[PDB]
Amino acid sequence: KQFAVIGLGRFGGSICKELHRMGHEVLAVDINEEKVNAYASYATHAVIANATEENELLSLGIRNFEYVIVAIGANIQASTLTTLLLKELDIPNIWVKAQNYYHHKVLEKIGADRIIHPEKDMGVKIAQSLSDENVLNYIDLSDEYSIVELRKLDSKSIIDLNVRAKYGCTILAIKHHGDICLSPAPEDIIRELVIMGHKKDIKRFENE
Amino acid sequence: KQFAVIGLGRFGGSICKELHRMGHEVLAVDINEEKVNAYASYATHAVIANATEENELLSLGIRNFEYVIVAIGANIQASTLTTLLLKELDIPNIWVKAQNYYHHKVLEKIGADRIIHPEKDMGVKIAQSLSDENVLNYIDLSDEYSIVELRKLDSKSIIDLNVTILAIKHHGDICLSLVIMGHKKDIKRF
Amino acid sequence: KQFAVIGLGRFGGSICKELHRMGHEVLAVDINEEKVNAYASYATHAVIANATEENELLSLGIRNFEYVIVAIGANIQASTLTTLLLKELDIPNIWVKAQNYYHHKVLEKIGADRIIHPEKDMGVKIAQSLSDE
Amino acid sequence: TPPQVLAIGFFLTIIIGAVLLMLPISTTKPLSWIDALFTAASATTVTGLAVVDTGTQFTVFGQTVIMGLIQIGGLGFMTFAVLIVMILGKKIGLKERMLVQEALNQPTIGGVIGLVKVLFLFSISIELIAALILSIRLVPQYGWSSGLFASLFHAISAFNNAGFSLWPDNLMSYVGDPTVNLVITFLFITGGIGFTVLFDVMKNRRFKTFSLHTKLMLTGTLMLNAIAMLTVFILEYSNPGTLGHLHIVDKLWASYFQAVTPRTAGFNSLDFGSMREGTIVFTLLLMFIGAGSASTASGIKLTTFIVILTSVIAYLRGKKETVIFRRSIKYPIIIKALAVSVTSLFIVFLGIFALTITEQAPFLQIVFETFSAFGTVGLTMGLTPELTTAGKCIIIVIMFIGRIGPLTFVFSFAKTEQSNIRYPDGEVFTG
Amino acid sequence: TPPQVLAIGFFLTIIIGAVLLMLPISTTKPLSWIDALFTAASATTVTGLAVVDTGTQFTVFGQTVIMGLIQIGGLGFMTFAVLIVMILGKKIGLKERMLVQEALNQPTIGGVIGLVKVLFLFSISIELIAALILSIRLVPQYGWSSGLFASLFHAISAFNNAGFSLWPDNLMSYVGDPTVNLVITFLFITGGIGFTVLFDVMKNRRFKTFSLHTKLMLTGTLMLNAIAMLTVFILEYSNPGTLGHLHIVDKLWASYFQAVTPRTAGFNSLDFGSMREGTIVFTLLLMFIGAGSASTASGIKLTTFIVILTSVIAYLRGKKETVIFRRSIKYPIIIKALAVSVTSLFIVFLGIFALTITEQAPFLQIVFETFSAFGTVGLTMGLTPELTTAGKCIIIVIMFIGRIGPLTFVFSFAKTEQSNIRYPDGEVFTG
Ligand SMILES: Nc1ncnc2c1ncn2[C@@H]1O[C@H](COP(=O)(O)OP(=O)(O)OP(=O)(O)O)[C@@H](O)[C@H]1O
Ligand SMILES: Nc1ncnc2c1ncn2[C@@H]1O[C@H](COP(=O)(O)OP(=O)(O)OP(=O)(O)O)[C@@H](O)[C@H]1O
Ligand SMILES: Nc1ncnc2c1ncn2[C@@H]1O[C@H](COP(=O)(O)OP(=O)(O)OP(=O)(O)O)[C@@H](O)[C@H]1O
Ligand SMILES: [K+]
Ligand SMILES: [K+]
Ligand code: NA
Ligand code: NA
Repeated sequence: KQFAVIGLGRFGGSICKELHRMGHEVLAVDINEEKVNAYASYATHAVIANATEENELLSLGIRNFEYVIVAIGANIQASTLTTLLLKELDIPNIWVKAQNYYHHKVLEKIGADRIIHPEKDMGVKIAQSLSDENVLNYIDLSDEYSIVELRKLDSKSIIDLNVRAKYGCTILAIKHHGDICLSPAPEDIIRELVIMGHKKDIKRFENE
Repeated sequence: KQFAVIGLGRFGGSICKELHRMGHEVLAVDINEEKVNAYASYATHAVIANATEENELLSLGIRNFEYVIVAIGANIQASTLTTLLLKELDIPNIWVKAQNYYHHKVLEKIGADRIIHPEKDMGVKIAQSLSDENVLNYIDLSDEYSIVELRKLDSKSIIDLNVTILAIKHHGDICLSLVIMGHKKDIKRF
Repeated sequence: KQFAVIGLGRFGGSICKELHRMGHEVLAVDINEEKVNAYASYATHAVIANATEENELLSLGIRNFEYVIVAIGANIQASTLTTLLLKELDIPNIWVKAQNYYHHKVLEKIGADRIIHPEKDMGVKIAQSLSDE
Repeated sequence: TPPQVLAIGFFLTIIIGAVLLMLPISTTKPLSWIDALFTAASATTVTGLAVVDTGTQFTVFGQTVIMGLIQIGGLGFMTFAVLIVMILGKKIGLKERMLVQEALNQPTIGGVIGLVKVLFLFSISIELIAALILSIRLVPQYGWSSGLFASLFHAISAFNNAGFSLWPDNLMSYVGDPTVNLVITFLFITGGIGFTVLFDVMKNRRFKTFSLHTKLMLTGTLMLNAIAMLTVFILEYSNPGTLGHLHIVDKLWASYFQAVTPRTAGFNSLDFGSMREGTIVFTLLLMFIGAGSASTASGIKLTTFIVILTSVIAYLRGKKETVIFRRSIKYPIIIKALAVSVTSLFIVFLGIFALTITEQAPFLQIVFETFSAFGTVGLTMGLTPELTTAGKCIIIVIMFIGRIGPLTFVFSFAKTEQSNIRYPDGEVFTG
Repeated sequence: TPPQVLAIGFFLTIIIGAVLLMLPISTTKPLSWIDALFTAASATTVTGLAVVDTGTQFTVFGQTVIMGLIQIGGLGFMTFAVLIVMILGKKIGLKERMLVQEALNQPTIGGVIGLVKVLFLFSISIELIAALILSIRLVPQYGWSSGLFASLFHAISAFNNAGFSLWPDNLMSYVGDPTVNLVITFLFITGGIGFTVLFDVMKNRRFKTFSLHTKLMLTGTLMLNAIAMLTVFILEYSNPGTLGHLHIVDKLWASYFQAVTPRTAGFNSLDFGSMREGTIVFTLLLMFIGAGSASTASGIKLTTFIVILTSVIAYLRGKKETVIFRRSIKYPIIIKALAVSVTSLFIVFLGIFALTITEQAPFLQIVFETFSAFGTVGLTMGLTPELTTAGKCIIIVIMFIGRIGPLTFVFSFAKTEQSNIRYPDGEVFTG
């Protein structure tokens, strides 16, 4: 697996550092010299290049990468022309960071395999946490079912609450001072919690 | 025939590539390094120079070219001073890309052999196509006669209509003796 | 004698070319690289320097010149600090190009030996020609 | 002045060492003023050129003074000055820290005192271990008093890239011995690779984490030694004087030893006087190039040679930048490497020119001697014992400038004044 | 390809000249394939190294072929190609004009065809006048048929910096003659100063109006000749072999002649084989440096030597820019001069290395021969007649690369691809 990350910003630079940490060959490309110097130690290869130029793109041997990540999300012209070149160069997987809804529509027309909205996805997740302070983190399995990680419940056993059949949600795990429990069979003492269930049913539990 | 093209834009770069394709010696001059690098393969010689400087103009041997094309149409000062230098250097043919009407007037005073309005000429031709969707392309022979290339006419013989029809295109096949030549008013009647 | 012309503009460059044509040793100083290259052939010595810095002024041997002409006439700060340095360096003759009336007064205070108004003086001669044509 | 302190301090160590060697206690036979000055200079510059035999001319005390001069010269004058200051309780100031940066050729003063602590601790440790490894071999041959001192002397001599030997034949009796060949070669390869390189491979232990300088030295040394070993073996295979009447196993040892000793230790196992001129010509280039930049070796460093060579190759291929290991090399690095190379070549040319005037010797020996002295290598073709007093004085100057570095030597007597004025561009054809 | 046309065209002139010299008409004694190829290469590269005596081996027709090869090589292949094209009525195109710019090492194509017209007209004019001046002296000694041809041969040989001589002793019988000394020295000093320099002094006639390149060549040549003349006179004053048994008036002539002939004519009046090694060492540096950039002389040009030397001195004094004659010298000039100097030194090193392997000759003669061949000087210490066939082949390659220039030769077989990508800066210590 050889990965190319084009554009070293907050999003693109984070991908380079994480992939390099996992032990992958990463080519970091950016048009700004200061960015490339900073990430020269966090990538296998770091090049100062303009990704909108076909000659510079071919000078990098970009055809040797299965995955190319275009992490340019504030320059629509630079973002769309880069992915147009990569599609012309027959890159199998092209993942692009989109700016707005109109940028997303263009990238879908010119063939971006995956389109990413980092700030928009995080903003929705943060806004869910603001609305319900109990909700610490959640993953949306579907449009009606989700897994949500959450003093009345304190000193209460699992068998004490019968939300298993009434509310209809299964308690996946409970965190006890840095200790996790898998398949918690009642009764276990709850001390001042991961639950899977229907989205409406989960809200019922938070009420009581 | 040795041609010099000064200024490598959409218009100047198109002239360099077309002349080079036809097999001509083209000198491509531009003040921007990135432009010169791009067209270095589409010209016999490509130089990064300021055409408003006489010393740089003489360093190129510009006197050896019969035709010089000044394709700078957004910098009036750079365009007019370049052609003033070329006229002083006794270049036989100087063709200049003009920006507006006032730029055209200045270039006529300082002796430009031919003045070109690329966008203005195309805009008039496009606007003719917009007005009449039937009109695909046309050449104006005069101010009253022109050749215009164009379901009622379908399945109709030439002798069926008693309206000169220069040629008709049949699925990529052309016939000599829908292209029609006639008076401008008469063409609109058809 | 030796002349130093600081600031190669329309007025400063015209002094260098005329003095160099007459066969005089002229030092041309300008903070702009393009100006110095253009006047390299029209001066005995052409240097890219900032005249407001004393160290750069001493690097040129400015004390060797009897006449120094400050031909900066649009930058009052650069013009007045240059002639302040030259007055400190005990230059016998300092001729400065003034911008307006207030610039003229400042230069007269800080010891400019002669103050020149090229555009203002020509504008009066042209106006006289227009009135009586 | 930091360059001035380096020159003044290094020059004093030559005079102090010369006085000690000229004492009746440190010598067995009468010693001339020039020979004592030459031997001290050859030791503090860690060159190894020997007018008189070290084993016979000097006594045990004299050889101990030689070890002190070798150790002081190998690690540098400022390395010991900081340690003495540190032990006396005095803290290193900003002015003193700038001297250490200049002495170690460091671009920044960041952690330069910590580098001195590491390199000295590493130096004494590796020499002590190497002495023990040499002791087991050298004890049955010379007993205990002589055997232990011989191993200690050669371990210090090898690590510092000195080439001094107590035996009359410098290591020529250990051609086939793997222990002496492996230990001594390992000493001056690591001693000359560079202190910064060793420190980098100590903390970091994966190649991709090494700095650009460390990667250049490790790959450059391996490639340069491999090319040298092949050249010596092929050219000298059928030479009766050297490498001819030897077994294939001994041929590989001698070829390997004579490929790494020019940079810049100066030990030998074959007679360079009987080698073919083709091998000598390649050795001239070999010992003009040195080893790591901040180390016990001298000459133009291996990185200086690579930086210039890559810069030229980049120009010949139309490239606008010098790139090694996917890193661009800036103009200040290029100009410094060119200043080092041009000044070094000019000094060698003057030494060859001066020696031809002074002495009536074959030209090849004069050229070999000057390159050997300037690189502080110490290899000889037989000219050093035959040098006249004027010739010895020239070699002393060449050895001194070679060790201190031509740039630092010039910076000592050249004053730099900063001028902010520029000049219009001039055109000149340099074809 | 412009560099490729220069190499291909120059190589063909060697083969064509070799065939003509190997014909029975152009020779008196049987001539080997290698000697014919060597003589043709030595003439078209305008070097002057002579395996066989020109006066005896070749006939008048053969010597006429030598003059043609000397004239073609001295002015360059492209100089005559343009003239032939111009006479045939064909106009010079842009592609052809670019070849002339490459051949003349010109930065711009501005007025490069006019330069060719001037330099050829100047060349034939000055040689014809010089032949007439030499004719009055050389007619009473050799009659009319031989005397006129001898003067014409030497005038063409001198102006083109060839060093070919019809007499067995190359100009050794005219040591005290002022006419031969003045005319011949004036021919190769002006022939090698540079065509652009001569053109500049023709139109402009005041020193302050000269370009930077012209001022460097005029002042550099005067200073370099003055230093060389003093060195030869002082070192060779008491040498019995050369300059010893001569009058003071003849000593000054011979010292002056031997100071300017290494750059790069190759005539002699004294025997370089009997000179002291100190004078030979200085001559090595003298003929490694050449003369004007666009001229009939070779080697690294005098401006290349000055640009590098001034750039190093500027660095050693802390200055951030290289300034000569109140003009700053840009980085592209510095890097090109470095590429010229490094590639030239590497080629000379290979030639010395190759010659030592091939031939059993004293090292000084091998070094002198390689520097003489690469600079296309032609001075010998006695090695050229003793070269083996393999040794002659090496010299032919060295002479060919020296005349064409190491940069143009490398550009012939090196393809340049433009990449706009840059790399992060890397740090490396080049002390
Ligand atoms: N043509 C280009 N080729 C390569 N890199 C480019 C190009 N144009 C911009 N970049 C770089 O891509 C990076 C990301 O672009 P930019 O900062 O505009 O986006 P962003 O959406 O604000 O980024 P982020 O939110 O990840 O910080 C920047 O470091 C920028 O310099
Ligand atoms: N002084 C100059 N000398 C040479 N080239 C110049 C100069 N000034 C501008 N150019 C170049 O001329 C080209 C065309 O100029 P410009 O972009 O201003 O005109 P334009 O009318 O917008 O062009 P086009 O419509 O053909 O794209 C550009 O590539 C520009 O860099
Ligand atoms: N500090 C300085 N040192 C040297 N030269 C300077 C300095 N500041 C400005 N100059 C130069 O002085 C010249 C004249 O200055 P400027 O153009 O502001 O004046 P001006 O009144 O417009 O002149 P002019 O009418 O003569 O064209 C310019 O070439 C400018 O670059
Ligand atoms: K040594
Ligand atoms: K010659
Ligand atoms: Na963002
Ligand atoms: Na346009």
